[PDB]
Amino acid sequence: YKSVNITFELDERIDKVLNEKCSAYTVELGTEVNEFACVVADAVIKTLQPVSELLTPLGIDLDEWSMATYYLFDESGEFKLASHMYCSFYLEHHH
Repeated sequence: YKSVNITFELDERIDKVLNEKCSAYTVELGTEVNEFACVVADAVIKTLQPVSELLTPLGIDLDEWSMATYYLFDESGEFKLASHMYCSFYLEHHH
């Protein structure tokens, strides 16, 4: 297995909550990064479900977040599992 800690860069209004509440994962080695990204996406949506109505005034549409693909990057900017990864809605990331 690989223990992974995620730094979320999805929306500055909520990233600190995600970093505290749903940042730690254990991933079987050989899991593809896009499969792991679905696990992270599940945790983000599960974490934010109780506040979906409260997030709309903050500019966050949880329905849209539930449809988007989440992208995970190591500190080299690659789609490769690592002890520390970044989660973004964008297709590139700069550590």
